[PDB]
Amino acid sequence: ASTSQVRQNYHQDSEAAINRQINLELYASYVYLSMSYYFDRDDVALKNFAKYFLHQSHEEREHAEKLMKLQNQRGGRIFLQDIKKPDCDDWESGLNAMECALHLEKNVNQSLLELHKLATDKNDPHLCDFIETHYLNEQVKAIKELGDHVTNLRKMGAPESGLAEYLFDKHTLG
Amino acid sequence: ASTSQVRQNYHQDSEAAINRQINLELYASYVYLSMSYYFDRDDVALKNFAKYFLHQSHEEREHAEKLMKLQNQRGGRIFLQDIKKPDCDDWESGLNAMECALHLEKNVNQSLLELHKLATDKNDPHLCDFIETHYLNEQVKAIKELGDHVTNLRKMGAPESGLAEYLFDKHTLG
Amino acid sequence: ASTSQVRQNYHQDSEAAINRQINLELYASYVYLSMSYYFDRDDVALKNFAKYFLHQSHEEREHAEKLMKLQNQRGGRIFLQDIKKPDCDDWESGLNAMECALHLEKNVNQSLLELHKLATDKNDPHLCDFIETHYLNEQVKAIKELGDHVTNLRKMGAPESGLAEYLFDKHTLG
Amino acid sequence: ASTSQVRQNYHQDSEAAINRQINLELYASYVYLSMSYYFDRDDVALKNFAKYFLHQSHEEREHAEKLMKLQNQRGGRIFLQDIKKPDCDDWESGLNAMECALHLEKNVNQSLLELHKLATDKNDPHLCDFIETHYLNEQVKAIKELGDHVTNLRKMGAPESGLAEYLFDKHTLG
Amino acid sequence: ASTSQVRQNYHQDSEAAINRQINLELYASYVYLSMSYYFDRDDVALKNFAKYFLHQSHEEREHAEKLMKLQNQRGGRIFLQDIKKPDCDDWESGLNAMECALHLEKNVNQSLLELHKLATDKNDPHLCDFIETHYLNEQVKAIKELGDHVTNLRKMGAPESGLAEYLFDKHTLG
Amino acid sequence: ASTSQVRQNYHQDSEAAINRQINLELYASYVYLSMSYYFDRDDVALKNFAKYFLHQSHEEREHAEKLMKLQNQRGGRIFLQDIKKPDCDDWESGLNAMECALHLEKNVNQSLLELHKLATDKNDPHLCDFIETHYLNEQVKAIKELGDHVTNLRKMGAPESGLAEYLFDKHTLG
Ligand SMILES: [Cl-]
Ligand SMILES: [Cl-]
Ligand SMILES: [Cl-]
Ligand SMILES: [Cl-]
Ligand SMILES: [Cl-]
Ligand SMILES: [Cl-]
Ligand SMILES: [Cl-]
Ligand SMILES: [Cl-]
Ligand SMILES: [Cl-]
Ligand SMILES: [Cl-]
Ligand SMILES: [Cl-]
Ligand SMILES: [Cl-]
Ligand SMILES: [Cl-]
Ligand SMILES: [Cl-]
Ligand SMILES: [Cl-]
Ligand SMILES: [Cl-]
Ligand SMILES: [Cl-]
Ligand SMILES: [Cl-]
Ligand SMILES: [Cl-]
Ligand SMILES: [Cl-]
Ligand SMILES: [Cl-]
Ligand SMILES: [Cl-]
Ligand SMILES: [Cl-]
Ligand SMILES: [Cl-]
Ligand SMILES: [Cl-]
Ligand SMILES: [Cl-]
Ligand SMILES: [Cl-]
Ligand SMILES: [Cl-]
Ligand SMILES: [Cl-]
Ligand SMILES: [Cl-]
Ligand SMILES: [Cl-]
Ligand SMILES: [Cl-]
Ligand SMILES: [Cl-]
Ligand SMILES: [Cl-]
Ligand SMILES: [Cl-]
Ligand SMILES: [Cl-]
Ligand SMILES: [Cl-]
Ligand SMILES: [Cl-]
Ligand SMILES: [Cl-]
Ligand SMILES: [Cl-]
Ligand SMILES: [Cl-]
Ligand SMILES: [Cl-]
Ligand SMILES: [Cl-]
Ligand SMILES: [Cl-]
Ligand SMILES: [Cl-]
Ligand SMILES: [Cl-]
Ligand SMILES: [Cl-]
Ligand SMILES: [Cl-]
Ligand SMILES: [Cl-]
Ligand SMILES: [Cl-]
Ligand SMILES: [Fe+3]
Ligand SMILES: [Fe+3]
Ligand SMILES: [Fe+3]
Ligand SMILES: [Fe+3]
Ligand SMILES: [Fe+3]
Ligand SMILES: [Fe+3]
Ligand SMILES: [Mg+2]
Ligand SMILES: [Mg+2]
Ligand SMILES: [Mg+2]
Ligand SMILES: [Mg+2]
Ligand SMILES: [Mg+2]
Ligand SMILES: [Mg+2]
Ligand SMILES: [Mg+2]
Ligand SMILES: [Mg+2]
Ligand SMILES: [Mg+2]
Ligand SMILES: [Mg+2]
Ligand SMILES: [Mg+2]
Ligand SMILES: [Mg+2]
Ligand SMILES: [Mg+2]
Ligand SMILES: [Mg+2]
Ligand SMILES: [Mg+2]
Ligand SMILES: [Mg+2]
Ligand SMILES: [Mg+2]
Ligand SMILES: [Mg+2]
Ligand SMILES: [Mg+2]
Ligand SMILES: [Mg+2]
Ligand SMILES: [Mg+2]
Ligand SMILES: [Mg+2]
Ligand SMILES: [Mg+2]
Ligand SMILES: [Mg+2]
Ligand SMILES: [Mg+2]
Ligand SMILES: [Mg+2]
Ligand SMILES: [Mg+2]
Ligand SMILES: [Mg+2]
Ligand SMILES: [Mg+2]
Ligand SMILES: [Mg+2]
Ligand SMILES: [Mg+2]
Ligand SMILES: [Mg+2]
Ligand SMILES: [Mg+2]
Ligand SMILES: [Mg+2]
Ligand SMILES: [Mg+2]
Ligand SMILES: [Mg+2]
Ligand SMILES: [Mg+2]
Ligand SMILES: [Mg+2]
Ligand SMILES: [Mg+2]
Ligand SMILES: [Mg+2]
Ligand SMILES: [Mg+2]
Ligand SMILES: [Mg+2]
Ligand SMILES: [Mg+2]
Ligand SMILES: [Mg+2]
Ligand SMILES: [Mg+2]
Ligand SMILES: [Mg+2]
Ligand SMILES: [Mg+2]
Ligand SMILES: [Mg+2]
Ligand SMILES: [Mg+2]
Ligand SMILES: [Mg+2]
Ligand SMILES: [Mg+2]
Ligand SMILES: [Mg+2]
Repeated sequence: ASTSQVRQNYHQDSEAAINRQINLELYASYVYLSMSYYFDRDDVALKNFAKYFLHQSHEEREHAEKLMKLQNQRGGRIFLQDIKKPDCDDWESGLNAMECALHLEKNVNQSLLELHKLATDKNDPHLCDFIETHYLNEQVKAIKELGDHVTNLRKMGAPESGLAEYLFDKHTLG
Repeated sequence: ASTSQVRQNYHQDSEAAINRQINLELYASYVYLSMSYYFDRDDVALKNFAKYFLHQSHEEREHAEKLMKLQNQRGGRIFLQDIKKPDCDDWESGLNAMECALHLEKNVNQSLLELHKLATDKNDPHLCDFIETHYLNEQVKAIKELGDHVTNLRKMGAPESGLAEYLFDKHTLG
Repeated sequence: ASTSQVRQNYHQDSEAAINRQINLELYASYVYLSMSYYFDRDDVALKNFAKYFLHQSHEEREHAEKLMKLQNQRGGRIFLQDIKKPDCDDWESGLNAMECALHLEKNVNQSLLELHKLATDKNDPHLCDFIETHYLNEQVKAIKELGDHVTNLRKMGAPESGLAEYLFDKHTLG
Repeated sequence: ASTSQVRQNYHQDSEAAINRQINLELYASYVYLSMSYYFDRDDVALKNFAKYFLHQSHEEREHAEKLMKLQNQRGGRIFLQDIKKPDCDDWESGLNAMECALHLEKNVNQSLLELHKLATDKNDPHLCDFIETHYLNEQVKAIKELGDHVTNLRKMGAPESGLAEYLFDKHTLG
Repeated sequence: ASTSQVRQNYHQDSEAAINRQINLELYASYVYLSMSYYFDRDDVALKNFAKYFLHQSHEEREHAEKLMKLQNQRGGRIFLQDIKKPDCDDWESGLNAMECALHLEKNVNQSLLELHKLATDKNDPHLCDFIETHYLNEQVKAIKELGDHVTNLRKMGAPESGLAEYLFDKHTLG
Repeated sequence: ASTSQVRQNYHQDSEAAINRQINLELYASYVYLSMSYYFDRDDVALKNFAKYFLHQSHEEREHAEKLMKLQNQRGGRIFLQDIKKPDCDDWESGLNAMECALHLEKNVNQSLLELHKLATDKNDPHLCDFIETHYLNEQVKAIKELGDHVTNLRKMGAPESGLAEYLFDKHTLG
């Protein structure tokens, strides 16, 4: 029950919001793992889509680990929950997967912006700086990259053009 | 519905048993992630326990990825489920965590032995060879290592001796 | 007539089944040699299809040589038969050749699975291990690769699109 | 039916004679493969005889591939036939195998000389030059080498002397 | 009395069969040590026979050590017995020693095949894989090598020809 | 029956005493092999004790081989006997194993001193020099090292202190 010897200026609500964000990052890791192996199917067979999303999956696990480290640095206590299976429809196509990833990374961003508003409301400048330094620009860059990919696939003629997704796989993802 | 162009000698029951094993490997990854950050707490502070279990966590993710690759190689279809939160009590001590890891790795082994018995019953020698080559000896070595660690911690006087867990952290895990 | 000084636990039926497999591997070598030089024709002119199938042809010769080595290791006697000319229709297109190779590599796999069932029935664990180690996963990987190639050529618009086969030749086979 | 865009000065009879030579080179490859694994038997056990004939086997496959390349260069169409199993008696001894190889390489030479006489009769100087450059001196050197080997084995006391074949294996073939 | 914390799917009969195999491997080590120093006698004086059998002796000790490691990995308990002195007649000649080694390595193989049949009967796929991976192909290669050596010594004129054994010592064993 | 051409000043009693010493060195090798794998058990788990005694085991085999070489150098005839299984009680602890090794190495020394007294009585200065050069100081150093190890384990609180044996394993044996 009694207080961590390190804890200072770290609100219980911030502690709980960090636990929720840990779960969301692990969920995002799981979504990208599912998307990766869709592209490894013999009836999809886009190997650079598969490698792109597997790298994105490993990056989300790193994002979760850094928040776990933060929770202990500040003297909070990690509380884990089930990692839900990916909730998105049939992956369908390279374009549809990229659109689902864009939606995922905007939802993660909205969670981080809510977390920053809480840390601001609780006058926790260390936590605000942590979120800004390690998360907010990463999300802005991830969202911009996924928007660019969606735009190129649309302009090339995906998802009806299997030639489009094949050539995008080689020239952008390769 | 209709059959993968690659599928040959791969029973629906084997396909489903591989999906169950994927989930178990992801669960084991999650248990070791939880155990790792327990040792990173300021009131536990055993950094080489933390690094040992984080490495074990990354190895279980690799184990899951290789089964996902196998499912697609054989023309089965990956089906994911929720990854349950770790089910073990309060982690308590270095000795208790090592005993929980031993129990986890014996349960994983029992699942793999059931999977091998199914593959044998369905006359699937490729799947039997896959399990033998990539999983069964890894489990035997993991179980032996964890037994050795439990034995040393017990002999040194854990968990009552905090000096025991400290010196094990430096000399065996360091 | 009298028995090889090395022979032990090696059934006459296994000896004969190995001779049949030697012939099948040499036949597969011959099919891929024919397919390779089809793509070297001035009215087909896909040089990386030609190199891919010539490499596959040399690999099948290696597969045959290793079974010849096994026959002598176990004290059986090699018996050769005619290598039949390739039995497949006009090669027609890059897609049709890839579909014929997929069919060839699944027929070779079925022969190896029958050979493994015989070795299992005759309690020959050395022969079972030989087939598992050197043949079964090679076939699974070959079949998965050819399925992936067929899928990409179909999605790109082959065989009606000569642009599809040209670009596949450069980006996947090159 | 209609004519290759590359074809010039290439008679239908030359085209057919090249297809026959392709088959003969593949047959020679097969004879030397059989001879090689005879020397790998546990009751023959002459490892450098085995390696010598396996190298000769790979060289005949190269000889066949170069004629396949020539057929396409000139705008003819490859037509394959069954590769007959080796027609020679029991291999018996190192000396007998070397005498069978000498007979094989003289029969191949006679085929090439007939092919050159046809190319001369059809005023095809490119084909005459191809045969001279890549085949005729290779055959003369192969025949001379095999004659030398037969002579040494005879002088040493083969095939009655197993010591002769053993020492030839180490000093000439090693 | 009570059970090893590591033991899983490891039958008491398999445990005892592994102890018997340990003894057999140490016995084989001892036979080859005796054979080695026979060839080091001043009235035999074949130094490369001596080095060949001493290497074979050290390899059998490694074979025994790996089974001791396996027994502990699986949570069985090593039980040692006397290592009997070599049971073979006067070593007599290089040919006779090679024939005794062939007989030794076929008896070791038969023991391993019985051990594999037991592990199969007890549904122990880890133990089956261990025997296949580390022992069965090693025995097949050892038996084939010794058959080849016996064949060459016989063909050269051993054991009546001391020149045969001398030249085999230099060219095959050197 | 008749005399080795090399034999000079080598008494039949010395020849027999060397055969007895060969057996004792092989016995010592076997004792240390048993002790090594005791420390590899999952319920003992002292890896540097295991490596120390395995090295000691390989050194005793070298000691036996050098005496076998000596027997042939002097024109005696090696006569082997069964290698008895280790005769020591349950190994129990690191301290008890070290005390058993001290007792083993003093018994080996006493045998060598008896062998030297015989060689002195038979006026065999070559054999006296061989024993002095290759055995007597090795035994003195081995006995002193084992006494030092026993002393440290006793002073640290073994065998009741499992922490003592653990820390000795890392700092002296590591
Ligand atoms: Cl606070
Ligand atoms: Cl608070
Ligand atoms: Cl939960
Ligand atoms: Cl829900
Ligand atoms: Cl603030
Ligand atoms: Cl950034
Ligand atoms: Cl930026
Ligand atoms: Cl950007
Ligand atoms: Cl199927
Ligand atoms: Cl099914
Ligand atoms: Cl679910
Ligand atoms: Cl539940
Ligand atoms: Cl099976
Ligand atoms: Cl392994
Ligand atoms: Cl291992
Ligand atoms: Cl281990
Ligand atoms: Cl048999
Ligand atoms: Cl039979
Ligand atoms: Cl035939
Ligand atoms: Cl037919
Ligand atoms: Cl079997
Ligand atoms: Cl493989
Ligand atoms: Cl693989
Ligand atoms: Cl693959
Ligand atoms: Cl023309
Ligand atoms: Cl014409
Ligand atoms: Cl035909
Ligand atoms: Cl015919
Ligand atoms: Cl002309
Ligand atoms: Cl030339
Ligand atoms: Cl020349
Ligand atoms: Cl010449
Ligand atoms: Cl058990
Ligand atoms: Cl039992
Ligand atoms: Cl006994
Ligand atoms: Cl007895
Ligand atoms: Cl089994
Ligand atoms: Cl092997
Ligand atoms: Cl092999
Ligand atoms: Cl071999
Ligand atoms: Cl010579
Ligand atoms: Cl004397
Ligand atoms: Cl005397
Ligand atoms: Cl005895
Ligand atoms: Cl007794
Ligand atoms: Cl003296
Ligand atoms: Cl010394
Ligand atoms: Cl000294
Ligand atoms: Cl000293
Ligand atoms: Cl210390
Ligand atoms: Fe993230
Ligand atoms: Fe795992
Ligand atoms: Fe093949
Ligand atoms: Fe040729
Ligand atoms: Fe062995
Ligand atoms: Fe010694
Ligand atoms: Mg959430
Ligand atoms: Mg990302
Ligand atoms: Mg709290
Ligand atoms: Mg749900
Ligand atoms: Mg979506
Ligand atoms: Mg800032
Ligand atoms: Mg920044
Ligand atoms: Mg960062
Ligand atoms: Mg930045
Ligand atoms: Mg489950
Ligand atoms: Mg592990
Ligand atoms: Mg299905
Ligand atoms: Mg729950
Ligand atoms: Mg637990
Ligand atoms: Mg098996
Ligand atoms: Mg295997
Ligand atoms: Mg293995
Ligand atoms: Mg592995
Ligand atoms: Mg292994
Ligand atoms: Mg057939
Ligand atoms: Mg292939
Ligand atoms: Mg037969
Ligand atoms: Mg026909
Ligand atoms: Mg076809
Ligand atoms: Mg394998
Ligand atoms: Mg291979
Ligand atoms: Mg493999
Ligand atoms: Mg012909
Ligand atoms: Mg040649
Ligand atoms: Mg025509
Ligand atoms: Mg015929
Ligand atoms: Mg002939
Ligand atoms: Mg020239
Ligand atoms: Mg040339
Ligand atoms: Mg020339
Ligand atoms: Mg026995
Ligand atoms: Mg050996
Ligand atoms: Mg017991
Ligand atoms: Mg006896
Ligand atoms: Mg014998
Ligand atoms: Mg192997
Ligand atoms: Mg090995
Ligand atoms: Mg092997
Ligand atoms: Mg004695
Ligand atoms: Mg020593
Ligand atoms: Mg005597
Ligand atoms: Mg006794
Ligand atoms: Mg004792
Ligand atoms: Mg003196
Ligand atoms: Mg000295
Ligand atoms: Mg020395
Ligand atoms: Mg000295």
